[PDB]
Amino acid sequence: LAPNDPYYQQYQWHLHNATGGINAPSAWDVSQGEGVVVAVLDTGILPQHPDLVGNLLEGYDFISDASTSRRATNDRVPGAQDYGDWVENDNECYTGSVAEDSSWHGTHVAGTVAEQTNNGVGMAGVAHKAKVLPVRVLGKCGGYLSDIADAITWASGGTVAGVPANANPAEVINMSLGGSGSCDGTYQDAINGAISRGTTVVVAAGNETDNASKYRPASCDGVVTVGATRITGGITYYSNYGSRVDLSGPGGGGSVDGNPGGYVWQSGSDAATTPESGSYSYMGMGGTSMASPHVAAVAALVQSALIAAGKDPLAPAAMRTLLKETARPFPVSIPTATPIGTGIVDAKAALASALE
Ligand SMILES: [Ca+2]
Repeated sequence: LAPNDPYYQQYQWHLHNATGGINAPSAWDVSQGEGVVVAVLDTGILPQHPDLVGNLLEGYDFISDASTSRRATNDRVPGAQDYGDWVENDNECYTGSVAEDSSWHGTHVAGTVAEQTNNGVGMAGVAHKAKVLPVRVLGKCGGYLSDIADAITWASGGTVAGVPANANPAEVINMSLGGSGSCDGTYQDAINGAISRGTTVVVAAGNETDNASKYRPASCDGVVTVGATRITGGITYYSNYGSRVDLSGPGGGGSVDGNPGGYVWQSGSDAATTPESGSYSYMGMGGTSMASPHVAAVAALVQSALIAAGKDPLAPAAMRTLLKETARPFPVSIPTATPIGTGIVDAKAALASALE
């Protein structure tokens, strides 16, 4: 499939480039992810973005700190509206942090997952007939572990005290987020719970050019940990690495690869603070955050394909095995000391193998 989205051809190398893309055109001949729900645990969403409308569920906001959520209270609430995660001043977050504009990360990630495709608008998305369940866990200066852990439980269809039952438990959770520290019990238990419900958990390796083993949830057991490659198909300058990294997706190499080839391009906003300060747009961003959802979306294409052919969905371990075994080996050598998994997720190869 060569969709008619106006910016797809020039911008979305991560979907269709022969060395650095994930082989989406071919995959899309088989599956677009219809009937599957992917929970995006992130900054929230811009639910009326015209290139996302129709592929979103209401979702929920798990941030239990008014100052982080930018909401009026510490309650968790239905919906996942991103209030904006800007930080106005250096050091507000921790010793040495730099002021930044709102990321709209969750809207960008949600785009990679299921941006409306072949709709004559904007960009394309990978599992563009799936639905995104946005689960807002990140706000100003990031998020709280306890919020993220409950979000995992709920997204996967487990019970959380004080939140209504999730009517739409997700086949796949994407966590484009990370922080220092080997995985704990709190994190590990939530993740184990999701796995036990049949949910594949896909996470970003992190962007510290360091060993993923030192970060969470990258270093958690049972997850698909995703490194980042460039348009060249080689490791990005920032990607984390090490034996925990299962495979890579296109994360974008940044400025060395220029514009557009250095960045992953999806739905977002140019708003510097509140949604209202800007307008709907398409943003180029680079990170293991951008790599993860390519992999998460491929998982969704696979589940969808199976369910369509009467087949059973893969269990989490089988999904990870399939994703790793079918990854395209890197077209540029990866240094021995910085392994980033078996290859670059290959949407078509994953599908072919699952449907054998
Ligand atoms: Ca579109």
